[PDB]
Amino acid sequence: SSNFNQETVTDIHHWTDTLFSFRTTRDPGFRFQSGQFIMMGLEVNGKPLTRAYSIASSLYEDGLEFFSIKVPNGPLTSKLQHLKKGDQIIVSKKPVGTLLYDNLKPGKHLWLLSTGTGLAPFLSIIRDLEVYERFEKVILVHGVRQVAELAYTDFISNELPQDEFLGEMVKNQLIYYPTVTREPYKTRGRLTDLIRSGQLFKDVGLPEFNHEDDRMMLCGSPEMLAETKQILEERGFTEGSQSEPGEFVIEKAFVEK
Ligand SMILES: Cc1cc2nc3c(=O)[nH]c(=O)nc-3n(C[C@H](O)[C@H](O)[C@H](O)COP(=O)(O)OP(=O)(O)OC[C@H]3O[C@@H](n4cnc5c(N)ncnc54)[C@H](O)[C@@H]3O)c2cc1C
Repeated sequence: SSNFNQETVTDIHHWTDTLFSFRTTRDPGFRFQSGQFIMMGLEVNGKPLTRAYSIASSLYEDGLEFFSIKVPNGPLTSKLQHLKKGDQIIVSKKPVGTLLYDNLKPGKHLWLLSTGTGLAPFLSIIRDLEVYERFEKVILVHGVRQVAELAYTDFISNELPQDEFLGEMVKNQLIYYPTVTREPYKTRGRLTDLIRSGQLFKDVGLPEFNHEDDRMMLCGSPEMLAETKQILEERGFTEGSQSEPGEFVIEKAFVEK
């Protein structure tokens, strides 16, 4: 420790028995780029117990936010799930990751394709002025299994458009496309199935992906990332990196341990 900032919990919200969000203080020195992750967790017997977490908060916010799984036997989240306001967490000081605008070639459309907690980095990006300066449209796809897992659905649809700074850009440029596999909902099925049938493009009112206009960031389950990568690679889209801008970038929302 002392390669960590101590932050205090300010707010906690449980979406379901497996998903919760919380907000903390943010150190004055803590700088990041929208889409980056850090190591977050708890001081346990005077040593760090930390996991990779996407920063879900805006870089414009005087606070941090995390959108977290709750795993009953998971070493970190078995404890993290019981957090209360005024509890302390630790956050590493060196943000990293691939979900960055400069890893993509300039374009017209940015598709943020997520499952489950993979929404987290995109909650930072849709609350960044810079994404709306760079992209005419931002399409946020969030795929989940149950309606109650659509964390932030009322925030994104109703509260974000009234944001005093970003409200008008979100109204004009953000298209939010939630989908639910295992419960009745206006939009059903896996985002991979919705690309393959063309229903994604019909429903959001934009053309089929093309090499000129469309860029993607992928953050989701190992199955969704493998299937969506193959879809995009076989259509002739290239994976970006710091060393060579591309049309799409990938980050694991988690690893099957
Ligand atoms: C780059 C990166 C970014 C990440 N960002 C986040 C984030 O923003 N929010 C988040 O909750 N986790 C995130 N994770 C996963 C995270 O690092 C931990 O795995 C998670 O905190 C649970 O840790 P644990 O010690 O309780 O259980 P672990 O021992 O890490 O995992 C136990 C099992 O739970 C499942 N699991 C773990 N994380 C998830 C998850 N997010 N969704 C579904 N199943 C999961 C897997 O089946 C895993 O095999 C990220 C991982 C990576 C590699």
